[PDB]
Amino acid sequence: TEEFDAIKIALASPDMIRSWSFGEVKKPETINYRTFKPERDGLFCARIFGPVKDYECLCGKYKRLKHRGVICEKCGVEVTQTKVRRERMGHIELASPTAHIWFLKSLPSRIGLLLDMPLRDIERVLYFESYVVIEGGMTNLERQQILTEEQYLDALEEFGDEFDAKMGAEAIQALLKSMDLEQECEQLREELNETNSETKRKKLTKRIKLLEAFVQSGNKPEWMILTVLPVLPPDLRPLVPLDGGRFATSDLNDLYRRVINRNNRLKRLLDLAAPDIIVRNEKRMLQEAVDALLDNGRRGRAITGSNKRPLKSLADMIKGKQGRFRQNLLGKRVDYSGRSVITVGPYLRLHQCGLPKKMALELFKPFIYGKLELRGLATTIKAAKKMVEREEAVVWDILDEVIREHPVLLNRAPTLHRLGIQAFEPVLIEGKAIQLHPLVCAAYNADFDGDQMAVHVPLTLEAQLEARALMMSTNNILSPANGEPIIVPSQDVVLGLYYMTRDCVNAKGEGMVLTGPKEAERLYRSGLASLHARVKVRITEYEKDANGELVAKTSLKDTTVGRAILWMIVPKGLPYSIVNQALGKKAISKMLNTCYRILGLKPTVIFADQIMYTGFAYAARSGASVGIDDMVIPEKKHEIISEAEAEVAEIQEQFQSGLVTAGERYNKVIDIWAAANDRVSKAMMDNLQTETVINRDGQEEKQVSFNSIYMMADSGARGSAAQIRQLAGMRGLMAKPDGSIIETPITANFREGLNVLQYFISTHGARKGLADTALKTANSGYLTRRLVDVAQDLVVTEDDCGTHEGIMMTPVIEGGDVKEPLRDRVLGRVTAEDVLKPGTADILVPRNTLLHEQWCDLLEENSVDAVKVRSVVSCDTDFGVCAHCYGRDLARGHIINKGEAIGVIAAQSIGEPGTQLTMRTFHIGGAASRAAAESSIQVKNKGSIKLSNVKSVVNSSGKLVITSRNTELKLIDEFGRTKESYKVPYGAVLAKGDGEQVAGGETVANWDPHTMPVITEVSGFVRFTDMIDGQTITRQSLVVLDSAERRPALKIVDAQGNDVAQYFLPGKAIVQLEDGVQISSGDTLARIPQDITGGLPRVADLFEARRPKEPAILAEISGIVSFGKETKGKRRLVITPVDGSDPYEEMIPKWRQLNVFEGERVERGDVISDGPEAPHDILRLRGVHAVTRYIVNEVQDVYRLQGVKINDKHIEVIVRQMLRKATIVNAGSSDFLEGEQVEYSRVKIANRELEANGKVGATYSRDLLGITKASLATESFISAASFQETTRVLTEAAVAGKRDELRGLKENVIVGRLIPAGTGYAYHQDRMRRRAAG
Amino acid sequence: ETTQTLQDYLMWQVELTPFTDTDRAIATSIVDAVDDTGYLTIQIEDIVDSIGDDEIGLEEVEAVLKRIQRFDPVGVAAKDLRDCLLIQLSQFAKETPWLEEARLIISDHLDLLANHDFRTLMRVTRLKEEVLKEAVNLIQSLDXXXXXXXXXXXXXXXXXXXXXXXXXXXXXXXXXXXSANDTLLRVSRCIVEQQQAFFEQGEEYMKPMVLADIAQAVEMHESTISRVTTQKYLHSPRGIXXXXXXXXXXXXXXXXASSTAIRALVKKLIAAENPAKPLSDSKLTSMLSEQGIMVARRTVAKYRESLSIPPSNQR
Amino acid sequence: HARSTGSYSLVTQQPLGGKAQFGGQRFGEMEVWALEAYGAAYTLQEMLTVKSDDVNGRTKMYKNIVDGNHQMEPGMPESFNVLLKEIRSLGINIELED
Amino acid sequence: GQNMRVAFMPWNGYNFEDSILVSERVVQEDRFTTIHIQELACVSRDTKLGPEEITADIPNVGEAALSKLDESGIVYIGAEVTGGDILVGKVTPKGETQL
Amino acid sequence: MARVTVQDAVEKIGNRFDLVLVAARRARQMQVGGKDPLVPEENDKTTVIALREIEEGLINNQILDVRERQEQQEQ
DNA sequence: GACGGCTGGCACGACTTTTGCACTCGACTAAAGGGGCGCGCATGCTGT
DNA sequence: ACAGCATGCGCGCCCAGGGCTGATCGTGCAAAAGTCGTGCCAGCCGTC
Repeated sequence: TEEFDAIKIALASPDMIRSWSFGEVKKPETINYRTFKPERDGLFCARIFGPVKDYECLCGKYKRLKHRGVICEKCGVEVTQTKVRRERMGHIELASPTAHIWFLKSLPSRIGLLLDMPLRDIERVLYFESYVVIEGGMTNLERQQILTEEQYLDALEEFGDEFDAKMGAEAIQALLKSMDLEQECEQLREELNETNSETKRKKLTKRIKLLEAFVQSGNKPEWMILTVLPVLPPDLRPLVPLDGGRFATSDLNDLYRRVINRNNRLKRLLDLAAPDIIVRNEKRMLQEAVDALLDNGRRGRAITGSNKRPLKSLADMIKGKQGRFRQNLLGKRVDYSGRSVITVGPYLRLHQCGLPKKMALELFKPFIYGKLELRGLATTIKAAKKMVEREEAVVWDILDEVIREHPVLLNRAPTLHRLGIQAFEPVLIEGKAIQLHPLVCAAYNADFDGDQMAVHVPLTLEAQLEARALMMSTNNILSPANGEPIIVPSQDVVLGLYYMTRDCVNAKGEGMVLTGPKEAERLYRSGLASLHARVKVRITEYEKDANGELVAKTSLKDTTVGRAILWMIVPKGLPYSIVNQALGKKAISKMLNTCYRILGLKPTVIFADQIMYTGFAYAARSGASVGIDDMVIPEKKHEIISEAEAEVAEIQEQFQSGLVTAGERYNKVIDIWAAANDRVSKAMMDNLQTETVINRDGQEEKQVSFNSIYMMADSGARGSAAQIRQLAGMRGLMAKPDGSIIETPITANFREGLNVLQYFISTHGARKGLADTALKTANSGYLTRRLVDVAQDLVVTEDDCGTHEGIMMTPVIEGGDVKEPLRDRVLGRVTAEDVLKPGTADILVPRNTLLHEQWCDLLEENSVDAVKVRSVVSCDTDFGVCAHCYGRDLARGHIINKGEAIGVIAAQSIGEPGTQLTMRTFHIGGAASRAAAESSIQVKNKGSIKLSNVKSVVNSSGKLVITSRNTELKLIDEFGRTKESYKVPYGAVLAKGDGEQVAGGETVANWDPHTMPVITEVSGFVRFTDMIDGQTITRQSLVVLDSAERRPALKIVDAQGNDVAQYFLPGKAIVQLEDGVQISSGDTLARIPQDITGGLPRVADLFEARRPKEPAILAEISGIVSFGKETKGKRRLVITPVDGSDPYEEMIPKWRQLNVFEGERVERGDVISDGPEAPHDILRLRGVHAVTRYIVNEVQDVYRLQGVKINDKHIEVIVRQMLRKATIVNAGSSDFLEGEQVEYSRVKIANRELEANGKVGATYSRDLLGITKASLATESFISAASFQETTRVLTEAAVAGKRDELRGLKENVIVGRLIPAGTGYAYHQDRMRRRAAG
Repeated sequence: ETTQTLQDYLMWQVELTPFTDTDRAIATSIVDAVDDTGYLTIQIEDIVDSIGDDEIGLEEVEAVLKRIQRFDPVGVAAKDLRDCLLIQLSQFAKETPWLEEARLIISDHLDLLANHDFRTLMRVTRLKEEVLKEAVNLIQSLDXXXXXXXXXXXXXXXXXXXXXXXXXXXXXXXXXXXSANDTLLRVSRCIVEQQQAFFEQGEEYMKPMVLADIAQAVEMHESTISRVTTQKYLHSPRGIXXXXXXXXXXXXXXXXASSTAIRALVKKLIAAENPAKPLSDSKLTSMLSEQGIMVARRTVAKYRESLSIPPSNQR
Repeated sequence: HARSTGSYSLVTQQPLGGKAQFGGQRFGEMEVWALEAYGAAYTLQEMLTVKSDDVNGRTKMYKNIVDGNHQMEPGMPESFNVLLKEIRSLGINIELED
Repeated sequence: GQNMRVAFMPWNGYNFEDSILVSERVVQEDRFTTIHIQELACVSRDTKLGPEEITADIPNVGEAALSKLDESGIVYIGAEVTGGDILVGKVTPKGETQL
Repeated sequence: MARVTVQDAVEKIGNRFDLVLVAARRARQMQVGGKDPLVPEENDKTTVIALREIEEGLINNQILDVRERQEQQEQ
């Protein structure tokens, strides 16, 4: 009846069952069917559960229930709780303590294991014959042994007296009763130290943790077998859906009366002193009876019934549907929603929606009843209804005051993000359709084809404020996953503003002065053109330059009529130059952007509304149409075609000569028709000029054409030049579901009819393109469920925890041109420690601050290449995030508050992008097919280059090559920031020597994949080796040896007269020279060469942390690696040397490439490459930071291909959610070598350093995995399995006794309560202080 | 349609009309006495004594019960059936062609003798011509008054069982409808076909049937024969009534019908009889003895007067 | 369709499945994820229980709307207690602590 | 279908995305007005309490609802039925109510 | 008086969660009864009147606490 | 106004019918108990 | 004295095979229950 903070599950006791409820039934007499009155004893009847109806009973006393806690005659008096039927249950009393079926063992099955003995033995002695010997001693036998009927007869014969053996579990209750848990646990630890067997480790840990769970739980293990058995309320049993339900036909009811019958038989036979086999058969068949009660099985098939019901009884029937399901979880009905078709209209300011009057009357019907009964016209509620269906004109006058300020919720069937649902103020409209505000086609993502829409009405009271605060659309102008302004104008608005601001030359009137300018009045008076001329006008302009003040001025400026008319809409002080240019969708989005940044929210929402109004107004009076004369046919295109085939007929002729194959001819044809497509495209762009022009002569381009196609494609409103290339000019190439492009493209366009072969081949592309949408949409919507499934448990807790260590933020860019600067990465968040200027002792920030446009401009005008930034992970805070590092609070701004839910926007934000990429990873190779000629490594922009991760190799030529595995190139922007950063191919041949730098030109590398450096750095003949068969069969000047099937490296020869450095193993090598042949430095000795992130199925591998095919080994501190040093006779490339203790050794089975040829003693963090790196070896060696930037930078590199932006915050939150469940290296208080929680480890370390003891708990190893094992690692058992079996979860929580502690989401959702997220969370705090007040 | 009915809906209507404390308590004490007819409040003294004194007089509960009688299905509870009729007349129209007054005269008293016939009462109410007949038409247009619940959308069809067909002047079973199941149904379709052959409905009633004959035919156990025909109902071309053609007697006479034609034809002979009100059981027993049925007149009078028969109260 | 309050069903005490017969549409866990994304609390509370699966909550809430109280009368109705009983049938216990 | 005069121009935002505007004269001219036909069927059965009859009397129904029903309980051809009205009734028996 | 943006009223004590609960418990007094508004009524519902009282600064958590102490002391 | 005859209602006895035990009685499901196949691995004889 | 390969053994997994339950199905019967007959007693009436 009060708030539920948390509970631990404990094992109930017979005294606890006698405590809770009370009842006595000695007879299976329920109800006489010719009476229908309460009867004596019995179950399923009104004899227990207090009164049968309301509060009353038929006894002859205690009918008013003035006393409680006893039974009267045929009706239970005790209530002591509440309600009527569902109240206190009652129980039955078994003579011999028995049953449970799945008590000790959960299959498995901790009990029957903790005691220490096989499960087959206990399962065998509970049933059938075999007995357990107890009260042993004085002989060699022990109580742990088991006996059989033959061993029982011979046992009582030989051992004689003091021998006790029982059929039931009473012998188990005494044997378990004589057990001492503390001394047993001590012996299990003493045996845990001595025994090194791995199989013994897990058993001892399980037994110890069990026994401890019994120590702190306070539950007696003997309570597992219950004497008193309670019964459930009969009406809570769901009846069979087929035909009608009956409580007497209940599947468990027959089993209940069956257990009552076997109980009466047991009492009669025990009181009758029946033979032993009889009463013991009664005990065993009673055990089978309760076996039938709880389960349908584990004893075999116990099912009974009239139709032989399958048994989804107590085992499977808890909360129905094999688990906790029915509450929440999809298909419950909404109760006061509606649905209709949406229609657009040019009104209803951003918060409102058109609501049909027929739909509004029924939804607000109860408010109609209330206000009709209130305002004084009414008699009864049924006559008020009569007035409702008679629909007087006064009823709608009531409804007008009903709706008013009480908005309503809108819902689509899909919701891909938070903003998918919004609330709006209803406005009564005539029609059968609902009207929605035009400005947002984005958040709903659906245009109007006639789609159907849902409308939900919350009422409560505070649901109104909750609707007008965190929901109404005017409150959120930004997207939670970006921060870029949504609700950008489009469609008619862009065309109207483009036609409005446009400039004209040489029209009627000009050369005049207008103030204000007052020109708009004339525009309606004609005698002028809105796009005609630029005329000196005096404009007044405000500004914020004075702090807290507005500095004005009025100047004479040149502009066009439409622009100065639009200047009236500018809200008090935006700069004038923003409307002084032709306005496209770009300048519109920048206009609303700068308006929202400068002037805030309330000015820019009404500003956007008015820009909408004038947009559809002047777009309405624009009067633009399409036509056959608007589309022009290029006159040079007929030549471009004739020039194309004249070339093709030549190339095809080469096929007749046999000098050109089909591949070369193919590529040449594709290049010819591609260049022809470019040429006809340029001819189209030059043709669209000078078509519909204003009256004028001469000049050059004559006021660039006003035709609709150039305004649509050029203005960016709806179309674009890409489809204009298909409308005018050629059609280009086509897509066949093959992978080879046809050699006869379509040379015509939609101006003329297409041949049956052109339209016939043109269908294959669409046919191959129609089936992708739903197929990819399936998984695209499937990933979100798993992302929410892992990410739902994180919530906001503290204000500022504070810390020092954090993530170092440095700008990173993709290959070629610059992608993102340091601005967007450092924007917002928190800056740890200090960031110095390029001069010493000068700090930019005193300690830390939330970075906004001003501080970002301070970082822009100054030089800082490294910004220390805080984040999740680090600055770890107990039970959630500190709510400081997470700041910048996307789609809002402030220092981030408390109570929000984290991971729900992080999940939907990552899974919200639809479909997939354009190409699949690097495997398709669409940018470049194989290698044309060379990789072409050179720089472009000015500034010096710096070679990163290079190792010099002596060459005879002035240029020096590099044998390093990974190589980078740095360029100078201003202070040395990265401009062009590209990955240099492994072992690239540099045309520019090392130690030399140049800015621009002079290509510094040449790379072809026929080679890879192995060269003698000194002149003289090749090192002498032995040539033997079996090593010459390797696959890519005779080859000598190969280290794979065993290029083995040997001491370099430093002289031509004497035979006398280190070479890494690529894994595949062919010797290109012969021993004893003169070779010189810089000349080829042996040269020959031997996951892939991106794509959504690969993204699932990024979060799920799949193991790659070829792993990448990493190197630790010390060690010696040169040329397979310390390598054993077998399994080459194993590192022996001690080198400062730390016996670091790695086992490589000789078929894999070598780490490095140099460096000698190495350290932790050195990259030996050897393929794609696994996150486990990175987390184990590099740290958590390299895993964070690993996953984050890879996923970002995946999403950057489509241009979509996702901030690093959410991905970092997922990485933090994947850092759970880390293991400790050394023993803690009491434990060894197992898994644990990072939170509990941190708390136990706080208790380690808190008071006295030097070491309690020790260092740990961080574990990762993800998305699967981390989701099943939840410590709360109520939310542990919404999927897995319920029995094992309730067994672990029952024996362990773990608290609920209620931190999470699905906890308080599934169990139900006000959720500890958002406003309700504050409620949860608002009570605690009250609880702290007394 | 799986909807709440009776004191659930009625009590839900009681909760709407605001009742502070006592009106709600005595209200809930009234609503439980409603029956399927709805106008039976039984004894008011039981509702008063069930309160257990402590004031709450009869005058306070009278207005509460009157408020219960004003609910949605017009007349509710009250007593004597002469009350709810007044409420039906009060809320009906309130503007009528002199129907209100005469409605209060007829509904007030004298309605007991006016239901069978008017006659001399036509001079008592002073009405004449079509005014009295139209008033009686209004009384016939009024209403059981309640019984608006139920909402019985579905009927639970018998769906037959086994079937028969009449050939050339003979009726034979067929067991038409829809290996151990085929033979298991072939046994019932067999013994049922022979039972339909020995028993013909024929003309007028049915031939007497004795379970010993059907049990002697196939040597089947009569317990299993009559046990299946009790639950299941054999559906023939006419009628529904399978166990009725199984259980009978030996009629205790050599010149004869069984209890089926004894009680059936007994009520048929009592159907046309008593030119005014003879109500003579001994005469019907003599008529049964004239046919040779050997009636002791003790069983014919008691068994014939049962099963909806007006006898012997028809006297 | 635009229903308001129609007839209900005996099983789970939920309104009928589809329109014309007056269906109660659908409310999914994805919209639950939306309201939880807003941090919405009382709206989620009313949509899940009182307005959907609560039986007597329709009578109390309805009387609050007719009289103009507009109060939820907070607490945990229905399924919590039924869960206490279905779990209580098993030999393990549930309590209430602060 | 039916061809009509079509104009190409954005007008006051009334055509937005895929939407369309039409005139009132189109509605006045009956153009593309649609007709539909439905079917309702009643069934009579023989229950365990005996056969079912049809109408000729109904309890708990006023005369205004039965005024549109012809003798035998069938509606007049051409009559206008709106909403929850009644077409062809029927009756199922009960018993032991005469005590 | 319609409220287009609630941010101006949230700026008083920034939460954006607390305005719903504080303005809700403030709306309970005028909603149910036994209280009078401190702002002249526009005939609009008390739902917006709550936000307008929060915007005028006359009502907050501390003010409702002091008024609660006054009601407990007067009783 | 008292009494005997007539008749209806009711309790009891006899007839008939049908239910728990008591021992059946021969043509399936698919889930579980056993066995063979194959694979992994540990031991040891041996050639280097 | 150390390393390789052949052999033998233990165990996991899949396939095949038998055996209780299931599907019925039977119903004999002594007795218990339902129903009908039947005699008895009390209530109602007519005329002496």
